[PDB]
Amino acid sequence: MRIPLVGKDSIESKDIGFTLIHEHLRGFSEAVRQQWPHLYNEDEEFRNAVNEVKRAMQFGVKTIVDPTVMGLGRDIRFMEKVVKATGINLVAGTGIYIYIDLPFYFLNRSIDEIADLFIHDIKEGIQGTLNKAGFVKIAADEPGITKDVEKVIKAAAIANKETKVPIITHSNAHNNTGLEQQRILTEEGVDPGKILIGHLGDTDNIDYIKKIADKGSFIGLDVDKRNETTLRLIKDGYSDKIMISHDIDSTTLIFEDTIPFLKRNGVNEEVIATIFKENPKKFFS
Amino acid sequence: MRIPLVGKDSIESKDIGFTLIHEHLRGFSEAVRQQWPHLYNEDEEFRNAVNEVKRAMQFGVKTIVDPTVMGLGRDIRFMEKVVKATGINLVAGTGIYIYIDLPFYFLNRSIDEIADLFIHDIKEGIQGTLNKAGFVKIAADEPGITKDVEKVIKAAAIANKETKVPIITHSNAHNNTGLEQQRILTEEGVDPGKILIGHLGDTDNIDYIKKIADKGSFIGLDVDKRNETTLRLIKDGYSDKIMISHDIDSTTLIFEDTIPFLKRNGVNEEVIATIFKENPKKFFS
Ligand SMILES: [Co+2]
Ligand SMILES: [Co+2]
Ligand SMILES: [Fe+3]
Ligand SMILES: [Fe+3]
Repeated sequence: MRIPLVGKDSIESKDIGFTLIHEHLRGFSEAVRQQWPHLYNEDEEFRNAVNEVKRAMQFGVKTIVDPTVMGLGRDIRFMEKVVKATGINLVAGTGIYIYIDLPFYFLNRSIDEIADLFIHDIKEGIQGTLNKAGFVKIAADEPGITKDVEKVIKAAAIANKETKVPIITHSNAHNNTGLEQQRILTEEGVDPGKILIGHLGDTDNIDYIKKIADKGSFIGLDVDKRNETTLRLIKDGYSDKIMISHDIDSTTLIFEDTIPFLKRNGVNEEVIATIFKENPKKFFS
Repeated sequence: MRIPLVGKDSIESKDIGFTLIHEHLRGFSEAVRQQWPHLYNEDEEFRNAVNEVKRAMQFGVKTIVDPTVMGLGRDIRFMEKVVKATGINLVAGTGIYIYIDLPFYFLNRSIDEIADLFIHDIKEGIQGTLNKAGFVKIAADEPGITKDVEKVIKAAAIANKETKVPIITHSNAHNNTGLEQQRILTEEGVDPGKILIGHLGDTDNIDYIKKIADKGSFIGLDVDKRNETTLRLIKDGYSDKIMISHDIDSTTLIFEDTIPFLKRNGVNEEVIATIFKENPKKFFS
């Protein structure tokens, strides 16, 4: 029992099985949903989430990792309801998703105070439940590594040091934020193999992608050009660093498009198993 | 019946009486409160809010204007509870409080779409209740008039044009954001006397303040130096543009400090009546 699951007992990382490493059941701006609820329909969101999870399970998915955190409208009680309706293994996370500055709350607060929020979610539970976080999610984009973005990165490293949970990032595939995320985390003492640098499948600069993977971190490739890059990377022997996902105010695309395209281009079932079973296993090990 | 009140029938602006034009019952970051509720105690916030309203009522306050909006954690149901417990006249508002960029929701959305949210709150009601907004609140600070800040300003003007409700702003007293807010609103066709440029009491550059007032807008002076500026402005004949308030993650300061200090420096009760009764009356007229 190493990985916490929403609405279930924890499981050993070795029993995670076929895993979708980056799927959002739902996403929204906390402030907009609180202030203008007329814009949203939770019943439709629920139905859509249940349907997508069921579709994934029909293709043999055992575990889904949902990296929705602050900024994207994480709601543990919604997640519970989805689990009860499907029986899926669902890993929730903690963290903060920002591109520029932190909410006003964080004005004049230390990196340690931010880290304590993450550790609270990991050790005590999320949003007043006993459902605990199994990873930390962070982001950077076009604005680059700002002061507040760097605070969040360093907070994530502190959380990892204390709890050992892995770190997932969102980066911009065109401005080296991904490489900077990796460097800052590793300088703080994070094991590179406990980092997934995501949203890279958007670039064709395979050298940039290979550089990240070479430094020991997983690369998130989350169409023909995207599949082309994916295949390119596979044939170059980067299967064991590749993690594929689909990633608001589908899941079948992997099974209806990506994997079919791969297999009819050589890649066997041992490669598919590596990307979807072995890679997640190591990440959470 | 022109001004909407939380939990009550609307009233004529002439019956507003002694008004505190800018008091926050409660404030918080929506995203932080949703994601880490352990940080907050709503029961303590409620008790504190009730106590402050009761203190104000003991000094003869009849109406309180609470400009908490998106970004600051507006909660109409909390506001209702306070009204039920005190019997205060409470004016709620709509709008958006940002310094740099808007939530992700607003990516690729028009000024008209933003305006429609404000108009929804004014015409239909707030957060799924029949409690309607009686003004629009906007902000700018150190970053100045950004692209998204300007969007919100122009949305506020559209709302005012359609519904006639007045506009309250937060500005930085040291970078001319207040003057720019006023200019942009007036160019869009907003009557200058339907604008309150706030958070000016922080500067001693009385010429800057006088410039705003001269252009026909109310000036929000929201200690000795602050009172000094206030007195300075009063003796220069700017009483009829002055609005005073106290303005998170007291109300008596006005009655225990400011007003006492004023009166023992000449200003009579007709000036006090102008600032706290006549100025609000015109603003909402
Ligand atoms: Co992302
Ligand atoms: Co303000
Ligand atoms: Fe994502
Ligand atoms: Fe305020």
